[PDB]
Amino acid sequence: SMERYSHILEKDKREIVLLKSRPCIWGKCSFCDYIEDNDVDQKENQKINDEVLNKITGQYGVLEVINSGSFFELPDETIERIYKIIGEKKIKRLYIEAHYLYKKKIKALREKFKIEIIVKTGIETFNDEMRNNVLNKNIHFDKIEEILEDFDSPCLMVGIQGQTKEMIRKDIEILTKYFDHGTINIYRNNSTPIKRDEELIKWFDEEYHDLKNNRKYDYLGIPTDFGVGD
Ligand SMILES: C[S@@+](CC[C@H](N)C(=O)[O-])C[C@H]1O[C@@H](n2cnc3c(N)ncnc32)[C@H](O)[C@@H]1O
Ligand SMILES: Nc1nc(=O)c2c(CN[C@H]3C=C[C@H](O)[C@H]3O)c[nH]c2[nH]1
Ligand code: SF4
Repeated sequence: SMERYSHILEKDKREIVLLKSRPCIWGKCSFCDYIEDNDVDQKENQKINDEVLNKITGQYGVLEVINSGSFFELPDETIERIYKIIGEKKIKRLYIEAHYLYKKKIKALREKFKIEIIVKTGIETFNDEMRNNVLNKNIHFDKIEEILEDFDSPCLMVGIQGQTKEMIRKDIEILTKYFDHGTINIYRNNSTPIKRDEELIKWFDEEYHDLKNNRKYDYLGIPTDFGVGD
């Protein structure tokens, strides 16, 4: 079965859980097959999720919740249990993920949970045409500062056919200038038709080696590097 509970042991050490949610409200990104873990039956998702949530201890004071979609697609009972656990285990910082289409719901979530929330979002690349015409993310912003109104931490994807060195260089320039957290995901081939560019990945691995050790940004050479998921 799938690993759903682990610890992140570098940089901002924390517990992480990979939970089940109803279908991603977008669900059409050309490269994504994590949504295979979605399920329409929220009562079964809640039962599965509750066994994972029992493992949270708050031992680092920091927790990350991911769920192959956005936080808001979790069962209502899962969300309210996470809220309970935050208070009971004295957790002071929570990471969640939400697609940009949920931007306007973030403020109310922050006000409900009260603690520091780091909201991650799957920008993938700041290049508009690659993001929306190739990766089909449906993420539209006019200025970088618009993202920062509600999101804290862009997930970036590196190493996809159709990218260029210039495109990747600009993404890292933007990440490092504007954002206080972020995630660098080296692309992994999967069941979708979107494929790794091995030459770009080789180049990035050597040219941006100093990124691996940058305290602000999590770096995943393989998607399983947090210890959850297949
Ligand atoms: C649940 S999504 C992000 C949250 C939200 N649904 C969104 O898209 O904005 C998880 C992230 O994993 C990364 N990812 C997906 N497929 C990948 C792959 N094949 N290789 C590397 N990273 C991948 C992407 O950066 C994606 O944003
Ligand atoms: N279904 C499924 N969901 C996943 O999230 C996943 C992962 C790790 N994805 C994480 C890595 C960086 C992002 O923060 C986060 O989305 C590996 N295998 C998986 N399978
Ligand atoms: S990358 Fe995010 S928005 Fe796109 S299908 Fe996957 S979980 Fe849904």
